[PDB]
This record gives sequence, C-alpha cells and structure tokens, in this order.
Amino acid sequence: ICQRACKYAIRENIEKDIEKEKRRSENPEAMEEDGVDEVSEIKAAHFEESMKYARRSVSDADIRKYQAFAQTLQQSRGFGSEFRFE
Amino acid sequence: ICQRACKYAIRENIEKDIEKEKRRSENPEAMEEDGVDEVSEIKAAHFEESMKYARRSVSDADIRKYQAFAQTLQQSRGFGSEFRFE
Repeated sequence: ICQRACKYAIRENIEKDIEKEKRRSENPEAMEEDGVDEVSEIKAAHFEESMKYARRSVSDADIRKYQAFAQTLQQSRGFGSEFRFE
Repeated sequence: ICQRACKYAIRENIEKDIEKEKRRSENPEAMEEDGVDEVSEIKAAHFEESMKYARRSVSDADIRKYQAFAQTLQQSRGFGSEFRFE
C-alpha cells in the first residue's frame, strides 16, 4: 500500500515536471522566476489510489486453519482455578 | 486470418498466371500486347475465404478462469471512498 501510494504521488510529481517542461518549451526565454516549487509530498489522494489496488493475500480460511492448529496445541482447561492445597 | 487471406489471393494470382500460360501456349506467336496487368492485390473475397477457416483458440471458459484468478487477486472494496480525515 505504501509502495503504491508513493508510486502514485510519484506519477503526480513527474506529470508536474512534464508540464513544467512543456511550459518552458512554450516560453524558453522566459526567465524562471523564484516561484516556490510546490512541495512534492505523498498526499492522501494517492493513498486512496493505492488502496484501490490494495490486496489481502490471507483469507479467513487460512487463519481458521491456523487457529485450528493453535487449538489442537492448546487443549488447556479444567485445572485453571480448581486446584488448591489444603 | 491475414495469412489465409493472402494465401487465397495468392492462389488467385497463380491461377491467373496459369491461365495466361495456357493462352500463350494456345497462341505462342501472338505478340504480348501492352495490356495493363491486373493489379495482384488482396481483395475482400479472399478475406471471406480465409475467415471461413478462422479459429478462436481460447474459449470463454479459459477467460473465466483468468478472471477468476484476477478476482482472487483484486479483492479490493470497502474503503474506496469511505475514508477521509477530519
């Protein structure tokens, strides 16, 4: 999820760069003013786009098998509190 | 489909050539006039003849298996639009 979120923010960054290059091609002689470059961050929209491709490799059936094994191991009952010395 | 269409146009071309050879055998001494040779192209009739032997190797069941795998991979739902920060 993090990889894909960074990846979508990354596409956003490169698209902004490509638009900047297009603008410079439009006005190559236009001196680049000291415009504060927008901070290239990882925003929530790209987290949304990443989770749109979120996966869950493990199903509840696999966890059911795991807890079945855990139960076959546990088998603990009876003397939890019924034991005390005279 | 393209191979068979070209192939049938190709049979047409060779049949025309064979008929020309037969005519020349009939009149070997007949000087070959400057008759514009018919343009040996790939026409729609031979595309019809080729598609008459068109195949589809993949059935809808194979694509159903592929999309079943794609669904087992996708498993994406729930938080497409239900998530937003305060």
